[PDB]
Amino acid sequence: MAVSVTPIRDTKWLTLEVCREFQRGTCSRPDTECKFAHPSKSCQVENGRVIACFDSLKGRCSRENCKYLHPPPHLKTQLEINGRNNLIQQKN
Ligand SMILES: [Zn+2]
Ligand SMILES: [Zn+2]
Repeated sequence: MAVSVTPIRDTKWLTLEVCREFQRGTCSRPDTECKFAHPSKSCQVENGRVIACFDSLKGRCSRENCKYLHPPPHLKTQLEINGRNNLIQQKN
């Protein structure tokens, strides 16, 4: 479906890294101010990274156990600019 029914074939700009100090509960900033992402409980992680909620960014999310990182003000600036670096080109 990646090239015929669903164009959301990847998350290259949304797959934000996790905070290293938060992995041992020794970080010094909240999720709203840190340099990396801070998963809650239901948030799914892969290879030391977490996917930001595309549904929350596009205006579709309504979950209570969302597996994706709702983007904080300190990282929305990074996600905007990461998205702008790829949204400028498409073929399918
Ligand atoms: Zn942190
Ligand atoms: Zn969400």
